[PDB]
Amino acid sequence: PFTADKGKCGLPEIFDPPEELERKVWELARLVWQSSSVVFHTGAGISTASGIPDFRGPHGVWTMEERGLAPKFDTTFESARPTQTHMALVQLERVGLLRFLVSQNVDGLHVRSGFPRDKLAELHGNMFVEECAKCKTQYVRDTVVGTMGLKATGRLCTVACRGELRDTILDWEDSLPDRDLALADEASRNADLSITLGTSLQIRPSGNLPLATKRRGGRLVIVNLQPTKHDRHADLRIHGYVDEVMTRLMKHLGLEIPAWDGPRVLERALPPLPRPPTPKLE
Amino acid sequence: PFTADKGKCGLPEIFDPPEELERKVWELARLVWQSSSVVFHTGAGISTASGIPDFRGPHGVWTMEERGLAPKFDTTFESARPTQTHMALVQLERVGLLRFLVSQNVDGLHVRSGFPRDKLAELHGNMFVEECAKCKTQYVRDTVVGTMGLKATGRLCTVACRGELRDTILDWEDSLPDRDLALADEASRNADLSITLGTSLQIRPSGNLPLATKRRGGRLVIVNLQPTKHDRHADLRIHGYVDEVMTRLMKHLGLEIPAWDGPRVLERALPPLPRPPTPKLE
Amino acid sequence: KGKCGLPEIFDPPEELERKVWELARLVWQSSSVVFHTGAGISTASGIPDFRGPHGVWTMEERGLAPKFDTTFESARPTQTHMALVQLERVGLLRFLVSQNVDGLHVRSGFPRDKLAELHGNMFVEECAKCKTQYVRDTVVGTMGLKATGRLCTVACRGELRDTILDWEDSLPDRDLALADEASRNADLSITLGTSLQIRPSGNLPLATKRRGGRLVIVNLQPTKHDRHADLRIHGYVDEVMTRLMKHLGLEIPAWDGPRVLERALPPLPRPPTPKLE
Amino acid sequence: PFTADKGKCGLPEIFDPPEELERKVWELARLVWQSSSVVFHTGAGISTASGIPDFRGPHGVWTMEERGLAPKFDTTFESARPTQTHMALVQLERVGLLRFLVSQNVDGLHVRSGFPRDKLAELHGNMFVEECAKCKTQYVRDTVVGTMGLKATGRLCTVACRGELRDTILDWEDSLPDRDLALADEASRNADLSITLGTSLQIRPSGNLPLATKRRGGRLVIVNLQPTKHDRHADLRIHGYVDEVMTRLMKHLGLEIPAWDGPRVLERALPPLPRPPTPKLE
Amino acid sequence: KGKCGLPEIFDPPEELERKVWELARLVWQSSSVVFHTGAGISTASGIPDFRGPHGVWTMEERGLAPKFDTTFESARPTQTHMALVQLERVGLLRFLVSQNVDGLHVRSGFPRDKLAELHGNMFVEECAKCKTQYVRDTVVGTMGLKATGRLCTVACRGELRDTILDWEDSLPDRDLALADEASRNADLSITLGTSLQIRPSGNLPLATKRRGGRLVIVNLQPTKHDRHADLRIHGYVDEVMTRLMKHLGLEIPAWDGPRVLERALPPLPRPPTPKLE
Amino acid sequence: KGKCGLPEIFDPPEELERKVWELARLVWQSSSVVFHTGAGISTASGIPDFRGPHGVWTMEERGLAPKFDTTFESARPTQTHMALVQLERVGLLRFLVSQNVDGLHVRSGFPRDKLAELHGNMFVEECAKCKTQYVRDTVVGTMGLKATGRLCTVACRGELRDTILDWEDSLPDRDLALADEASRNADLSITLGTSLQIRPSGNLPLATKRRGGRLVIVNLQPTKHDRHADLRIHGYVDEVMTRLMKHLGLEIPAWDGPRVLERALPPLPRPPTPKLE
Ligand SMILES: CCCNC(=O)[C@H](CNC(=O)Cn1cc(C(N)=O)c(=O)[nH]c1=O)NC(=O)CCc1nc(-c2cccnc2)no1
Ligand SMILES: CCCNC(=O)[C@H](CNC(=O)Cn1cc(C(N)=O)c(=O)[nH]c1=O)NC(=O)CCc1nc(-c2cccnc2)no1
Ligand SMILES: CCCNC(=O)[C@H](CNC(=O)Cn1cc(C(N)=O)c(=O)[nH]c1=O)NC(=O)CCc1nc(-c2cccnc2)no1
Ligand SMILES: Nc1ncnc2c1ncn2[C@@H]1O[C@H](COP(=O)(O)OP(=O)(O)OC[C@H]2O[C@H](O)[C@H](O)[C@@H]2O)[C@@H](O)[C@H]1O
Ligand SMILES: Nc1ncnc2c1ncn2[C@@H]1O[C@H](COP(=O)(O)OP(=O)(O)OC[C@H]2O[C@H](O)[C@H](O)[C@@H]2O)[C@@H](O)[C@H]1O
Ligand SMILES: Nc1ncnc2c1ncn2[C@@H]1O[C@H](COP(=O)(O)OP(=O)(O)OC[C@H]2O[C@H](O)[C@H](O)[C@@H]2O)[C@@H](O)[C@H]1O
Ligand SMILES: Nc1ncnc2c1ncn2[C@@H]1O[C@H](COP(=O)(O)OP(=O)(O)OC[C@H]2O[C@H](O)[C@H](O)[C@@H]2O)[C@@H](O)[C@H]1O
Ligand SMILES: Nc1ncnc2c1ncn2[C@@H]1O[C@H](COP(=O)(O)OP(=O)(O)OC[C@H]2O[C@H](O)[C@H](O)[C@@H]2O)[C@@H](O)[C@H]1O
Ligand SMILES: Nc1ncnc2c1ncn2[C@@H]1O[C@H](COP(=O)(O)OP(=O)(O)OC[C@H]2O[C@H](O)[C@H](O)[C@@H]2O)[C@@H](O)[C@H]1O
Ligand SMILES: [Zn+2]
Ligand SMILES: [Zn+2]
Ligand SMILES: [Zn+2]
Ligand SMILES: [Zn+2]
Ligand SMILES: [Zn+2]
Ligand SMILES: [Zn+2]
Repeated sequence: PFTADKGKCGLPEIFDPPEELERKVWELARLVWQSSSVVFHTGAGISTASGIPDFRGPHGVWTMEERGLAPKFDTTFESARPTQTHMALVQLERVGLLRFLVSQNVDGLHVRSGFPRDKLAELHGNMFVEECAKCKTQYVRDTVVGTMGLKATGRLCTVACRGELRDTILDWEDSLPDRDLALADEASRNADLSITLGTSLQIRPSGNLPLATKRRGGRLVIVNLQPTKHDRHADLRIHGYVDEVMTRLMKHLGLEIPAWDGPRVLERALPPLPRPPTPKLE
Repeated sequence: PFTADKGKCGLPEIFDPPEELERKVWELARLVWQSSSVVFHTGAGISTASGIPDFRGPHGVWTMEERGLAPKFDTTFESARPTQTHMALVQLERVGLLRFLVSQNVDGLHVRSGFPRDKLAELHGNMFVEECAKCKTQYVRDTVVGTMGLKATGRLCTVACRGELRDTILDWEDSLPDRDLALADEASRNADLSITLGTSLQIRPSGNLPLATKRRGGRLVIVNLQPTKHDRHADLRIHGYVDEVMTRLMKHLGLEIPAWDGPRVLERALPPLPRPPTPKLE
Repeated sequence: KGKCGLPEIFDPPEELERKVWELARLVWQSSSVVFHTGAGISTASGIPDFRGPHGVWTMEERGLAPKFDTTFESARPTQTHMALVQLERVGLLRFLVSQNVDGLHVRSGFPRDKLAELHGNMFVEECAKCKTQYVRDTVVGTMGLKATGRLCTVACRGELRDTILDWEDSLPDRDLALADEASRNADLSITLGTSLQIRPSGNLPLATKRRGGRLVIVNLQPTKHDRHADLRIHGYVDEVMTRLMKHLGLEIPAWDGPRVLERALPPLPRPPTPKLE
Repeated sequence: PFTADKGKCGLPEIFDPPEELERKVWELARLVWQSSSVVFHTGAGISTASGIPDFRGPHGVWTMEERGLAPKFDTTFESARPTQTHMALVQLERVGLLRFLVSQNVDGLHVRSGFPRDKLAELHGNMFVEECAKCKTQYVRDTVVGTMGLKATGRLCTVACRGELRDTILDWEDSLPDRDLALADEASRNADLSITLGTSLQIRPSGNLPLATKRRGGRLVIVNLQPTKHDRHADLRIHGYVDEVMTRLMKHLGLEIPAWDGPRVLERALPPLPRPPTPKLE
Repeated sequence: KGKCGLPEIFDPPEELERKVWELARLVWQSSSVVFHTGAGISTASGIPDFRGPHGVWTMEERGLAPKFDTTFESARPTQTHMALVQLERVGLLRFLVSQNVDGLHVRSGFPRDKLAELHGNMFVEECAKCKTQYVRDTVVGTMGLKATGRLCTVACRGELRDTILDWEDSLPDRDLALADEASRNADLSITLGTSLQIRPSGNLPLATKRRGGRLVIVNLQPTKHDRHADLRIHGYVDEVMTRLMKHLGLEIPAWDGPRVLERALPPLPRPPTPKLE
Repeated sequence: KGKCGLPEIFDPPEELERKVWELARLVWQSSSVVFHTGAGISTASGIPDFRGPHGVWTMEERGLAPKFDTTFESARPTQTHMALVQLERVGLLRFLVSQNVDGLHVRSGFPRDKLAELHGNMFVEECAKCKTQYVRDTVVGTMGLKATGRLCTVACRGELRDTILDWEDSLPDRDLALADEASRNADLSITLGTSLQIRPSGNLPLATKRRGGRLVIVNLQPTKHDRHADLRIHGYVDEVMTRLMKHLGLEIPAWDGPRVLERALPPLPRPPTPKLE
């Protein structure tokens, strides 16, 4: 609680100059085209552009705490809109270029974007999600569930059970949801391409899953404004804003970024849509 | 034919005053959110708003016959458009809030609305539908099949059979289609919420299926302008026009009522669409 | 209240089909088409008429009451309402003259500047003082040009009154002027679900005739002026408008729920016209 | 190469007069409505309207060669747009009226139209498609693969293999892809309706597959401006432009011809959409 | 009939790409862009040209006949036709001057008030008396300004005639006036699939030059005025218009089938312009 | 630079809800609504403000720097930006007065003829000579009305300059004229995320008051003119605009990416108005 190790907070930002930036995004486009199974890992940096502060950035929650100051929110969790990044991911899954999405984020935005829950692992929980301790049925609310740390929310299970509903936000000492972890791990191991977005990769085991991909010769790309724990393991490191990178990527892949219909929950991935043919690369 | 018992015809209409109306529709919204499996039962009252007279209402077919007068049609069966109600049901199935639809209606409008035939039981038949007596293959026509009472229509089966095509409109003495009945029954038993719309519930076994739900503690709601046979069994009775109720319900559920593309037949339910997250209710 | 509950007439299918082709000809050939509607175009949305078998008056005579299958608020525009919307959008409808108080033309999105609502609108109140109109989301509580108990809010605090004519009232000068002018300059007037029994409304169609203008009547029952029409189509207006739009190569557009459009928008692209003669 | 038999080139075109044309398209509409399984066979004539010359027509590749002249292209293969015909076929598959599509065309347009690859047999190959000689994984490029005759393209396999990529365009002496052929054959045999579009039916076994359908009493329709090898076997021969025929057909079937989103590849058929009810025919 | 069947020229890819970027520059920089089209923009819809390898004239000389892959009625607008539609919609096209009789610009939905059809339109007849135009759904049966056998229907019974110029006929005064005025005031004229060999049509582009206006020619073959152009792009017009719209950040819109739009609608939102120099 | 970093105020939910209903009343009742925006409406797209807790000035005082979560080029319009787009489209917004230099109103598709950008726009340069404006796809490289190093291309070769006011500069005469006129004639001014601390911009809202016009302020922090407002809503502008559009029965439209619309298009159909009193 007080003792919690919060890692390296407030490290200097790095910005690749424009031409290096454009050439790296081109290479990401190349890796994606070539890959059989692509897995995305996201953290708090993909939501900063919607007004939600991250943890370890210059104005992050833990950074600010270290300086005796406060983080700033520019939205509520209910009023937050998914970023261009979140919506690019929706599309990448729909056209079959994204196999699995692993997120450390609690902010509920991938769910709310309409990303399919069976291709998503929410490793640290979701603030809109409460779970029955008896039957394990989950409920995805339109408002944040008012507790954190796996506590009773005060509501009961309505399954055709009356079990005590509890939040899914892990405290420091709590181990990860086993189903989420087992599926993120399997996906990570079997991927031939793992792409990290807006995560410093400092938390175990979450930040370690992209390394699993480096097994059997998989490639690792890291998109992030600050250094990350596994920088030396990356085949490609892109230092820029994740929305600028993802919009350029989509442009290269010949994909529109889909409109957000408002908060909407999709349990199961729909059938894959058509996508553009692949370039001749070599 | 002449002997047929036509039940209680022409009973006085009941109208819940506005504030009671709005509070009951709110509670229906609450029951739907809470339910695992929701089954809808429809009858003739859901089509009166498209110009098709019902049977037992004040200007109903059997009511008018009793007074020596005639029912009035404001449309042909071919020219009838599905109501706001019919289209709300299309949407509820698409987003996964409706498990099954049971209808006593012959008017062909749920089919024509594009409601999926494998989630629909047409207990008393469909006027556009003719069936091979040999192979049992059904054909869904753009025009009413000119006979009633399971008679030869005059056309033959084209299955890659030459069997005699017959109508599917039950006469009084004819027992129900076994497949339709078996599936309506299963759905009704296993539901935890059954909602009746525009049916007096006077015909066996059709009107009795919503009671099956009251087994193992399922809830029964009845929407209807007139009294119904099972009024005392209802957890909730809403006395108002079904379009006013369904539009308000959709508003609360955060669902648009979809546009009608014209007459269109869907054999199999598509994959479920995203829907809004559920409120915290208790 | 006039002749009520007269027998319905139904053209056989082959005739029905011939006559709609003939109406399509007239539309294609005409420069200025005016449409006149009454209560028959709302009966397929659950709103009774006045003088049909089960109409308001026809039922009152027999001691019966008319039946509603909807509230005014929860009524949806018919396929006919929406076809007229499209007809105006692609420049094939010049003006629309309605007897109907039921609010549906307005709520369909039809432009108010190309519509005369000769007998009022249940959803519309007007300021006794500044004459400003308000289109409400529910029926204005009164009938017969009475105080609704609301006051104007323009920049007035005038007394707002319903727009619903009692038997003795003069028609809106503005609406009637515009509807007369349109009727007079049309080379084609088409009536849809009106018995044509009220003055002056029922007679506006005849003004088209005075100029060599054609006149089409579309009605289940006999109307006052059947003798003056070049074509009478006995059938359900929805059936007739649906076939006609098909011939015109026009889709019937989706309703986006209640919506108020004050001014006609620029005209949309339309199908090329057939060779006729 | 030089020896290759190129069949009957440059035969006179036949045009059915308008009223005969309209009556035949009506009968095609009738056969389609009646059929359980409909299989389409296409060749080069369905792409002439996009600026790609056919082989045996009056200005065909082989015809012109015979007269010592050159064919004319009005587009590149990359810049070619699918015809009204190609897009009608997309729609017919989507609404479930087309079971399978067999094509002799190499021009890549059915793929690019977004026609589902698992309902398509490309008997003579696709110019955008290259294939690994090791693992047999196919790649669908945005540009024509620069070789013909099953040669090494120069690129290698990227499967999570490094096998030599080769083109899929058959030379004269090369036998057909076995998977494509086996599936076209199965479909053809089991169909009760086979419709040929823009093919002279002169190549074995491709042009012979529509005859398979005449087994067990299947019907054969041939749409083509010139005579075809199997003219005498046809139940119906329509002599006119394939776009005029298909647009009229769609009009009768009550189907819109869908918009082309640009080049887009769909591996697996989506779930079937609603379609209009069938007329009463007899 | 002039020089026919001249060799085709194909710019290599890298050049091709450079030149389209250069055309995008000119569009972005220009205030008033006029487009001039002839038969080369319809060849990818199966309609032969006149003077290309397999053109009407080129084939007639050699004893061959041209080949159609479509009827006029069943022809669809090209990607080029539809890009011009979009170009006018977002305010990047001022006027369109076409030599083409094939009906496609009109049927694409292009606004008739921003188009001069200098040689006629196969689908259009006109009243000898009142000069009223009719855009039909099929080709008017005649050529050379003849009676079609139909009569006017305005409010006239005038004799309707095709609009298709024979060799000896003066061009529509109205269309030619407007096309000259546009050509003169443009700072950019772009020609698409025209050999520029007919007077006066072929010369209208040169009028842009007289003012400091730029001139771009886009054509597989040499044209009359290659010497006066600032940029010549040798390639297929579809390829060139597709890349160009991509640079402009414009989608090519779907065709809703044959549709007739008389007047340009208000302009749509367009992408912001790049920094150039 | 004025009072910076003042404490935030948060209305409790029930109050919050009451006050938005009250703002919906005012919109429905008003004939002419002007909206005034500053840096608070862009903070939810990752662009810092000036005087909030972590604002440009508030941070500079404390030795801190403001933080960007986006580039100007990669910033997307907020739900607020897009709601204003819709509000203007259905005729419920008369004019928009912004202090914001960030380009978002323009890039949202908002019509330039109904917007005063009082302090400039990072994407806009202007010709010193002919005064022609250019809306670029990237930020113009300079600030303070300097040469950008590009020259005009109208039909001019004038020196193009940024439009970004330094502290000492007079506001665009044109934009300020129009914004004053609008403010004066509005019966409702609504401020969104502006502390109202700069002259003359901050004071334009008060001009509405002088006529019996209402004034609403929507801001997390105290503003200069809280004492003159009829309603103060302390909350996040996105939350407030979303609830309000829901009450108005308006959808918030999708962004089609950066797009420049010079002139307001004809008004769209809107929901009928509730009965109020
Ligand atoms: C991305 C950082 C921004 N902050 C957040 O996203 C919130 C905390 N937010 C607030 O306290 C502020 N707050 C503000 C609101 C408003 N904006 O007005 C509102 O409505 N609700 C609210 O809670 N999330 C969390 O506190 C949980 C983070 C979490 N960590 C772990 C974990 C597991 C294993 C090891 N180490 C940590 N599992 O869950
Ligand atoms: C909802 C009531 C309105 N009437 C209807 O829907 C029609 C009967 N309609 C007409 O006779 C008038 N008619 C009018 C047309 C036009 N409107 O011009 C037209 O085209 N065809 C036509 O038939 N349906 C029926 O007659 C069948 C009702 C039925 N009952 C049973 C059943 C089973 C077990 C026990 N008890 C009864 N199974 O089927
Ligand atoms: C439909 C006829 C038009 N021509 C085509 O489609 C091209 C050949 N085209 C060109 O040589 C010209 N060319 C032009 C381009 C441009 N238009 O600028 C371009 O980009 N590429 C290009 O190759 N296709 C073929 O050459 C292969 C035909 C094929 N036949 C067989 C086969 C199998 C069994 C028995 N008998 C034959 N398997 O594949
Ligand atoms: N717009 C942006 N573009 C690119 N990178 C960005 C952007 N915004 C921020 N970043 C980078 O995004 C990175 C975010 O890193 P951290 O703040 O550690 O977030 P986590 O998800 O990895 O924290 C993991 C867990 O630790 C906590 O205890 C919670 O339990 C979390 O669930 C920074 O390096 C920024 O530079
Ligand atoms: N707009 C409306 N809103 C609400 N309720 C309505 C509305 N319109 C009518 N109702 C009510 O809707 C109810 C309709 O009840 P019945 O007329 O018995 O129809 P069924 O489907 O139950 O008849 C069953 C079978 O019996 C026949 O023999 C046939 O075989 C039928 O298939 C009334 O109580 C109305 O008050
Ligand atoms: N679906 C239908 N299709 C065709 N005709 C129809 C349909 N439904 C009804 N009809 C015919 O539609 C006709 C409707 O005739 P009337 O009832 O006199 O309505 P009005 O608008 O002309 O009455 C005028 C005023 O009278 C009052 O005082 C009020 O002030 C009214 O404003 C009938 O003949 C039906 O046969
Ligand atoms: N618009 C049109 N409408 C109708 N028919 C048309 C049209 N255009 C052309 N046709 C007819 O379309 C027909 C096309 O016949 P062929 O040219 O033999 O093409 P294939 O696909 O059968 O050649 C098979 C293989 O042979 C080669 O060696 C390759 O390997 C091919 O893959 C003609 O009869 C035209 O009259
Ligand atoms: N896809 C293509 N891409 C580019 N250029 C093309 C394409 N297809 C053809 N071309 C070129 O397009 C050019 C077309 O040149 P011409 O055939 O003279 O057509 P006109 O419209 O200029 O003839 C004017 C009048 O002449 C008659 O008397 C009629 O009255 C006509 O109205 C060729 O040079 C091709 O190289
Ligand atoms: N999401 C939000 N919701 C509501 N209020 C917000 C939000 N975010 C910030 N605020 C409030 O938004 C307010 C923003 O106030 P200021 O920072 O002065 O911006 P200006 O546009 O008024 O500054 C004017 C000029 O000053 C400079 O010199 C430049 O020239 C500017 O153009 C704060 O009070 C926050 O409480
Ligand atoms: Zn439980
Ligand atoms: Zn059978
Ligand atoms: Zn007043
Ligand atoms: Zn391989
Ligand atoms: Zn004339
Ligand atoms: Zn200048």
